[PDB]
Amino acid sequence: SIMMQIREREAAIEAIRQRKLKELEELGVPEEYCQALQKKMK
Amino acid sequence: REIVCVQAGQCGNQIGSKFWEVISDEHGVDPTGTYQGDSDLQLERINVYFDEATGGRYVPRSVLIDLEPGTMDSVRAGPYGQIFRPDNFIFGQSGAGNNWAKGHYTEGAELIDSVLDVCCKEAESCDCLQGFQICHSLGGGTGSGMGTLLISKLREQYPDRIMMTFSIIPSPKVSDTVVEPYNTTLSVHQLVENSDESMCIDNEALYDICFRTLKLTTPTFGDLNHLVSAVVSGVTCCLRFPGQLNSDLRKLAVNLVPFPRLHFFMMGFAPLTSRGSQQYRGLSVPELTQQMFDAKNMMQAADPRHGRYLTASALFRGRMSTKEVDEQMLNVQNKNSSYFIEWIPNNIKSSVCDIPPKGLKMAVTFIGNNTCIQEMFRRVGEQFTLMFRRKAFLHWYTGEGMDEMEFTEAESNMNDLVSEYQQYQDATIE
Amino acid sequence: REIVCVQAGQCGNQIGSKFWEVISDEHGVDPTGTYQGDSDLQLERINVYFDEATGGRYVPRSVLIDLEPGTMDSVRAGPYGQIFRPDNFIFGQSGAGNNWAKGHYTEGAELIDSVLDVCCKEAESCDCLQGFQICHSLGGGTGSGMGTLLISKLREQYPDRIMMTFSIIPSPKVSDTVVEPYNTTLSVHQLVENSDESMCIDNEALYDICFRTLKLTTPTFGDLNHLVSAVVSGVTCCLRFPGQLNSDLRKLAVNLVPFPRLHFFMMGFAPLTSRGSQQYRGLSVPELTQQMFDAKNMMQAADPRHGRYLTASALFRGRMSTKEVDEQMLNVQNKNSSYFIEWIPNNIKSSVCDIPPKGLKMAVTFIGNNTCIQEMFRRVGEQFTLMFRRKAFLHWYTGEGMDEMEFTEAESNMNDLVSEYQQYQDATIE
Amino acid sequence: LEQIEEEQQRRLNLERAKTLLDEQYDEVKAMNQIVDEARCIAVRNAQI
Amino acid sequence: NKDFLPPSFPKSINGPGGYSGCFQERPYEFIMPG
Amino acid sequence: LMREEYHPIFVTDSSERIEYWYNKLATQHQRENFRRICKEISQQDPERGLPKMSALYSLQYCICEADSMIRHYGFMFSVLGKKLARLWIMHDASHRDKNTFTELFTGLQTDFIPKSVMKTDFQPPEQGDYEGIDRSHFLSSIDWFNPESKRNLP
Amino acid sequence: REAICIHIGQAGCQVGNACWELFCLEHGIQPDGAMPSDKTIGVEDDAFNTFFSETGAGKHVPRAVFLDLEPTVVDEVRTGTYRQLFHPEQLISGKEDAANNYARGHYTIGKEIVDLCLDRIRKLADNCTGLQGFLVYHAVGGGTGSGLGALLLERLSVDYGKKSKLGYTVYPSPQVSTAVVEPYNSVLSTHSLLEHTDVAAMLDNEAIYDLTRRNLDIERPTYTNLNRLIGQVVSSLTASLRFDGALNVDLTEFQTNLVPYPRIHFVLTSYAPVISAEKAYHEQLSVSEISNAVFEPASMMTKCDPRHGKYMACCLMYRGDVVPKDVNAAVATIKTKRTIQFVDWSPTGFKCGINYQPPTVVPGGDLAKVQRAVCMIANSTAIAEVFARIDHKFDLMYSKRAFVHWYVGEGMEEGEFSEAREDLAALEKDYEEVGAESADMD
Ligand SMILES: Nc1nc2c(ncn2[C@@H]2O[C@H](COP(=O)(O)OP(=O)(O)OP(=O)(O)O)[C@@H](O)[C@H]2O)c(=O)[nH]1
Ligand SMILES: Nc1nc2c(ncn2[C@@H]2O[C@H](COP(=O)(O)OP(=O)(O)O)[C@@H](O)[C@H]2O)c(=O)[nH]1
Ligand SMILES: Nc1nc2c(ncn2[C@@H]2O[C@H](COP(=O)(O)OP(=O)(O)O)[C@@H](O)[C@H]2O)c(=O)[nH]1
Ligand SMILES: [Mg+2]
Repeated sequence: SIMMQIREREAAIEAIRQRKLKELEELGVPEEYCQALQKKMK
Repeated sequence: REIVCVQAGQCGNQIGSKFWEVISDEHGVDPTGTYQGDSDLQLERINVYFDEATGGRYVPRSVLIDLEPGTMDSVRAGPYGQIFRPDNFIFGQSGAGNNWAKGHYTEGAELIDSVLDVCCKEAESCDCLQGFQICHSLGGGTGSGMGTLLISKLREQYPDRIMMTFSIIPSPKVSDTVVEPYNTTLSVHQLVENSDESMCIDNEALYDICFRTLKLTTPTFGDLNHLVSAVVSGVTCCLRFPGQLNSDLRKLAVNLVPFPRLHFFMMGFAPLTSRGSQQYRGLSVPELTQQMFDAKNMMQAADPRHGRYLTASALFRGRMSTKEVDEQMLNVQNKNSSYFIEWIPNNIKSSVCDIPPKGLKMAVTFIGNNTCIQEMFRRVGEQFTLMFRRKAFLHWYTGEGMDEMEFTEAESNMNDLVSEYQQYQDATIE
Repeated sequence: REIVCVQAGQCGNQIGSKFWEVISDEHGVDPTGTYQGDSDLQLERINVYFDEATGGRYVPRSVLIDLEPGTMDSVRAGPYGQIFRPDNFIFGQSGAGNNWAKGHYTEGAELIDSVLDVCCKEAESCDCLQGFQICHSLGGGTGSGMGTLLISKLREQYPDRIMMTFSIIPSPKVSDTVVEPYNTTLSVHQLVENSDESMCIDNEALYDICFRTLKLTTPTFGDLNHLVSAVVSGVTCCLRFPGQLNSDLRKLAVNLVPFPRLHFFMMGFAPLTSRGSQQYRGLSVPELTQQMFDAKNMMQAADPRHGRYLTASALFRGRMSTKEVDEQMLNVQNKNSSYFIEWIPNNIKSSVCDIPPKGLKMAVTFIGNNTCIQEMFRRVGEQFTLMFRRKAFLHWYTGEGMDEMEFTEAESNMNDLVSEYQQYQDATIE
Repeated sequence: LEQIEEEQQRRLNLERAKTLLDEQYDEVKAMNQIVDEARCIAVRNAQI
Repeated sequence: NKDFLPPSFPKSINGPGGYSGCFQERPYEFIMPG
Repeated sequence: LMREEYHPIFVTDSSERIEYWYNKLATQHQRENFRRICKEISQQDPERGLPKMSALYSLQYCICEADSMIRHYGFMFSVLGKKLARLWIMHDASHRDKNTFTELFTGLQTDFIPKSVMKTDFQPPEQGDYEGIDRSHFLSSIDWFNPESKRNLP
Repeated sequence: REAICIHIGQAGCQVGNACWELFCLEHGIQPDGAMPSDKTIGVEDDAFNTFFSETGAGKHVPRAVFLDLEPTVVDEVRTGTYRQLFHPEQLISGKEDAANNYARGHYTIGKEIVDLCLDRIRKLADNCTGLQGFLVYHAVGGGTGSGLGALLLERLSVDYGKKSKLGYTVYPSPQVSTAVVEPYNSVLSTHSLLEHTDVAAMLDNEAIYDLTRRNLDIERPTYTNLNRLIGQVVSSLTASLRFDGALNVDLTEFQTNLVPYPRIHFVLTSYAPVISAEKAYHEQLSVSEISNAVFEPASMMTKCDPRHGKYMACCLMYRGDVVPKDVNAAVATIKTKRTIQFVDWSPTGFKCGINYQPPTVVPGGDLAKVQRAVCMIANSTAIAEVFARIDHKFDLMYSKRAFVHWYVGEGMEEGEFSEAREDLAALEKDYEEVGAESADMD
């Protein structure tokens, strides 16, 4: 059961990954810095 | 068996927001107020901390008081803030100025009637009232002045009930406020007469808890207030869940307090351990007791090794055997016998509760009455004596109206408290 | 068992328009006069306030009097104005000038015969006549003078019936009229001899009701007159609907007035609460009883904490247990026993009526007989004595024709009323 | 329609509370740090 | 000097039978022989 | 897996629990063994006879083992499924097969919801086994007012 | 025939839960109060009558009351599995606990609830025709058990008079301890219990823990095991009322035979075939081995060593397939031993009982199934050491008035502490005089 819980937590982290990257693009970070930043986010 | 909570000042309101988050989580109440729990055991004692609204909703039995609305607006803006009853928010229009005498005498008497009307209205609705629970700092302005004012009024109006306080106290290394010794000394003077039991926590000790035990890289006040909210919700757990050996705030007081002035206690919470390490060690009673008594895990700067235990209490949550609890408390008392006061044959009370907090197999909270608390009072009295001979900042308080004899009385009474602790520490049967 | 209403002056005519709107709405009478209700319970007591005109129609048993038709034209232009009988509007050609002597003696004696002729024509048509009901202000000119004139004439002509008045009285902080103390003193002098029951309301207390309890941003006179119409229509509810414990105006008088001069009462209506707060607290008989005695919810500036209750009455509308009523009245009498006059063994009467006002599940109106009313009379008598020693505006009244001894008689009667309240407040069995 | 309004009000309130609670963890604090840095560098570039 | 205390809520039933919320709080009085 | 043909072997309203456990937290090796074991009991003889062995002690051991296992892990099994699993345990199951069956169904059954210590296997309602009670030693109070009562019968 | 059970406080209610579970399973009453209906009629039965009464539709209800000051444990009983067995009036609950204060139980809070309890007990005693005693279960270490137990036994003793009262009592263990104020409550309890009880059986949790570790193979025991063992003991003593046997034993012969002088009424308890299921199938369990077992201190359920004292009387209860001649041969062999000593004034040291019903097996239980068992109750001077050590702990606390302000605040004079402690001192002096061998002319 503990393994199931941590897997779901990691999935939630991926979801907030996508949401935060989209929000950051919405604010208006310049494209080259945004690309380098999202590359170092992995 | 229901408690009424009061949260006063910035520290009290901030800790309170996390406390009511923890309690709402424990009873499965959605932040909209709808019950969404998954066992009847959650519902059957919801009355203890919540009042019932009609359709879905539950409302939390708490009064919020502050002198500037900034904090109140912050808690209302928080994720659970809507649950609080709007008529229960009481605030003024100008600050305490970090001054005890202004906060106690000028705006205190102006606001105090409106807080008592709400507190009495909430108390008199209960079918049987258990003690009050108050969170505040002693070093502040509204915390010290309005907390002790309200404590005195509730002790006048309900002298047969229990009065319980949680209190934050100044660190030994760095001050957050310049005038901390005056506010602390006057507030402890008020508490030792008025209060029944007062708990003290040092923020420096919480930082050391976080860094050594939890190893957080970048802790925030949310973490410190989560640790505090966890223990606060834990002490009352046996009041509000079934168990093999029930306990009660009054039952704690009768077993913990040997003499009525000796009611200041130390705190710790045991199953703190990082999520990475938890895979390497299963929970068991020897592990919990060994971690539980390690001074690394105790939430005050004073260390037990300089004093002796008069009494202690341990409240266990989880499904566990009584044999291991009893024999561990015997072995620990026998092996470290010089640190336990010898004219009491067994210093530790145990209690066992069936329902642990979610995601931990077991937990214990520890309550300790130890004489090493005397060094804190001595240090505060020293700093007070340095400030008082020269009236270093005294004109603010005297301009509000206090006579200096109040300051000399409070110093003398605290010094006598230190003497009483020292005499009982070195007493012997002869 | 039918009541006849009289509305006099601007305040009386305005409150009356809202009263007859509320009553006509409660019985489902269209503003054309056609019955459109949906239960027989509405029809079976319609006679109490309405007379029947031919082919279906109902007409409301009210007499309208004013000295300048401006108000009459405003009420006639209103949404329900058409219902009123044309022959029932009586008006002159010049105003009262806010002068009691003018309103009583010069235009009063000129018009008064036509009002008595209409009231007698309406009264002699009834098969059995119950008391009269009058709405007016005491601070005005035509309201005070002609209201008390008409009261004296009706008490001469119908001494065996009941005389009931609802009356608006001057605020302690701001006057609406400069000569208020004279008009108030002379009118209260007339009422205390002539009246059987008189109701008093402070506009300042209704404003504080609106702002503190209802939190209205921009209240208007329609709201004030709705609160008044709510209490007014509540007092008569047991006259006109079935219930578990019926009550009557005479039954109210017999239980409320211990001695014949002490007949001035305070009013309140309980389920007042803002639309935002209503989600946090459900309606129940304990909640209504707890709110009902809170001085925040009382419609006079005097607060119960400065006096003692001689007697009180509560009329409940709604489906509810007698058990809850009994324990609420016992608990309030036992816990606050020092604020209740000790030589009366039970000060509160209860009554229960089946039919609540529309859109509320239940409601109660509260009537209280409290000695703190003496502070109002002392204040008015003080201001009267200050003005009279200096002849501040007396030439207007003397030019109309009043003898100066009337003012000294009225002052003496107020001083004796204050003395009687003060003696009964501090009386003891010995 | 009152039921629909009540349900949608609960849905919005619950979603707002949920997204307010999710920033109390510790990964999100470091990610706030890194977005501030990205912001700090970009504004600095414009200043030159 | 005693502030006004508004009335309290009715007491709930602790169990079937008993004098928790009745009118008469005291159950009865035991009578010693004699 | 085959959802349609597996209704009567299990209880009526447990399909969602089986689906949730199989999809979400079932390990790969665990689900391999799960479908293998489900297949191997699902084909058992509904009326297979008792095993025959040269030792009566071994026969008693096998029968009591099957009875204990079925009375234990049959929290959500049906009567036909219980019978088939009992026959498989006595006849076809090996040591590792029994261990794997227990490993699967201990996680399949459980719920991990906290419950009070008295209700936790201290005071459960016992099954129907009151037959066979030795009733020859209880006292009998004879009735003097009715000589034909069942009480007076020796 | 009939007996009435009174359960007080937390330990007494939980032991009651274990007892009534066991008594139900032995008679065969289903938890809804009925009996199976598919069996042959045969002939009717009456053994339940000692513990149950029937209404007439054949539902069963038990002769018990449950008394507690906190709601939680009785509400747990109300919501559990046996909800329909008990009459709801029988489950009596107060509002708030006695907080380890004898004064709180006795003067302030128990005084309100006690008259309802007495009215319920009266209602039970009126529905009887051969009542032959009260059984009481309580612990003397806690506040409500001490205070309300004393008050209720005093009232019962005035109202019912001569009727016998037998107590099963959990005393504070000599070094395992659970609360600080245990000595005060135990002394003050013992003062009331001295006057108003006919036999008191003493139990210590440390002994049952030792027995479950050494004899049973349980690494992590909990209160349910101990409470079920106590229930088995009570079932063994009350079996003599309920089943056929060679030598029956009514509850009044215990009281007449075990107590030599009116203050000397505290007895030791032990149980012989405490054995695990895996050992039980490797061994026969004949009479002489279990008779030898009940006298070994490894068999006792109270933490005292009888080798430091002298026995005054022993009562041995055998149940199951036992023959009187074999019990006689065993008891004569025990009597021969030199490390077993009787006071020289007690020549006929033994009482025997022989019952045919073997001990019952509980589905979740930890005892093995055995064809025979023996249970022993004995009166011995070694018990004087337990009171002396409790009194010593009292002297340690009372020398500095360590906690007295709670008791004085809740309504009790300080003098009452000294009176009770002096009465227990007199009990030690009584145990010194009664225990002195013979006498002299000078
Ligand atoms: N054998 C056994 N002993 C118990 C049990 N529960 C508590 N005890 C013991 O009894 C003593 C505590 O007494 P309690 O029954 O908790 O006291 P109480 O009757 O609840 O009195 P209050 O605390 O005022 O409510 C300690 O010595 C415990 O070890 C139990 O379930 N079984
Ligand atoms: N644990 C905790 N302590 C706090 C918090 N905020 C302030 N403090 C402490 O409280 C003291 C300041 O008191 P304060 O609340 O400002 O007093 P007030 O001005 O009367 O409200 C200092 O010791 C701070 O370190 C908080 O959120 N959590
Ligand atoms: N509550 C209420 N009070 C009113 C209303 N109209 C006037 N008043 C009050 O009555 C007093 C004035 O009396 P008024 O009716 O003008 O006397 P009149 O000139 O003789 O008719 C003042 O205190 C006003 O505030 C109204 O519609 N509602
Ligand atoms: Mg208890």
